[PDB]
Amino acid sequence: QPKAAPSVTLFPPSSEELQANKATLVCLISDFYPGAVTVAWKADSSPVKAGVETTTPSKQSNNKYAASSYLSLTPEQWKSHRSYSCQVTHEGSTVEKTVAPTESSENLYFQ
Repeated sequence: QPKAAPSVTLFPPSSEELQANKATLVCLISDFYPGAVTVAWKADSSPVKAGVETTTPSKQSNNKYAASSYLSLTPEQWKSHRSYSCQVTHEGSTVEKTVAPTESSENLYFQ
C-alpha cells in the first residue's frame, strides 16, 4: 500500500489515576509511515520532560505499521501544565494539539 499520514489520538487516564499519584498519557499512531517515525512529547508549546522509551513499530493486519508513545510522569503535571502534544516524524512535518483534564465548568462532580 501507499504512504499514509499518522492520526492524533490522546487518551489520558482518569481521576482514579491522579488520586493515586500516578498518570501516564499515551498517543495512538495508526496508518502512518512504513514503520518510520519518531517518539517525542511536549506540553502545549513548551517541551516536556520527555521520559518516553518506546521501540520500533510493527506491521498489522491492515498491511501497514503502527506506533505509540507513552510518557510516564507525575499526575500533578497534567493539571499543572497547559496542554499535551505528541510529536511524530511523518511527511517531514510535526503535529500539535491542545489537551486538558477537565472539559466542563457548568457542571462538575459532587460529594
